[PDB]
Amino acid sequence: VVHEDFQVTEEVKALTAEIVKTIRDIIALNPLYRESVLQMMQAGQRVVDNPIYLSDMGAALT
Amino acid sequence: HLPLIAITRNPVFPRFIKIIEVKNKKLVELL
Repeated sequence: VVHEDFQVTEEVKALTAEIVKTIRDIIALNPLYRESVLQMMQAGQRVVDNPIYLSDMGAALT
Repeated sequence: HLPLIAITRNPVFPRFIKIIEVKNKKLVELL
């Protein structure tokens, strides 16, 4: 399980904002599931230990 | 003379309304 990443985790997390905004747009314009889960796991809460899992979950909705 | 609240990653900007939801229940005793 390879998880290589760059030391400067300053601007790499910026794309996460765009990804979550895209997910929000999809769910709002294309409601497939309940929106409570998105509220449960909020990026600002910092409880996202593995961003890869969150990205997979977001893509899993695709 | 009160204990410190658990922010739990809930920034509160000046003159801005915010919602804080801490998973803990002990704070309910303080409330």
